[PDB]
Amino acid sequence: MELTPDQQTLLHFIMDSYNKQRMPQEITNKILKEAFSAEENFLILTEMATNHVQVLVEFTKKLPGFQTLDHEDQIALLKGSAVEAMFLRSAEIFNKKLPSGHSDLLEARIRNSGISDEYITPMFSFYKSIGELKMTQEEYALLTAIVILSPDRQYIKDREAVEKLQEPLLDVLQKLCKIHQPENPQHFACLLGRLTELRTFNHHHAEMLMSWRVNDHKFTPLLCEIWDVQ
Amino acid sequence: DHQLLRYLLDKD
Ligand SMILES: O=C(NC1CCCCC1)[C@H](C1CCCCC1)n1c(-c2ccc(Cl)cc2)nc2ccccc21
Repeated sequence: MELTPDQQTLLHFIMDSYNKQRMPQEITNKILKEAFSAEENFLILTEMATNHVQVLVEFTKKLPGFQTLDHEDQIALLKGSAVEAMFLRSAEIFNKKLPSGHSDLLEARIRNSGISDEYITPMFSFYKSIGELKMTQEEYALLTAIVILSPDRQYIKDREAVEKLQEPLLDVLQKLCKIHQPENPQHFACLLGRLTELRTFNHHHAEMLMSWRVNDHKFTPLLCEIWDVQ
Repeated sequence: DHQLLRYLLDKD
């Protein structure tokens, strides 16, 4: 019923690794501070996204069991979840408590960041869907780990090995949901349901970036490998 | 070839 000693160890351990990320305040601070041109915004995105991938790799490598996976599967897992993890982290930052009105400003800044209207709709649709879940810090971290250790990812040769690693994280997440939100016996399933919506950002991610309202679309060497651009 | 990713996954 309650978390075992081992499950608390895993949770805290995963929480420690997740905290190594760039703090939410840092992101929202710069966005709210001053309106940037679509040019400056695109450059902010690439630098933010490059840092996020670097930290994501270090986070992934510390996930219990990931080191014993086939080297090519390791690559396949990171390459397949990098974009989803980035939008999930954006969702967390977007729905974080800010002073009155600020949330409207942040949303307005992003809406006019230079991103194509074509993609502004689904992105905010997902962001809002996430906010309605009243997720905790531990939930975001677990969900991100679950996203990374997805066995049903492409090019994965040994899916059973990945499954074994994802199971314990799901069990912990499930217990958390049944505790932090006893009133909603659908919270856990609803968290898992957002992951499918999260996957839709994969197919038209490159188009989303290339359609940025700027003249030049330059990315970092690391982003070129992880994303499908340039 | 994903050599940057491969590097980060090996010796940082
Ligand atoms: O810095 C950002 N993301 C970081 C990615 C890496 C993880 C940290 C967050 C940008 C930021 C928006 C404004 C224009 C500059 C770029 N950002 C996005 C976002 C918009 C479009 C794409 Cl294609 C991807 C993400 N959603 C956000 C919600 C809240 C705050 C910032 C958010």
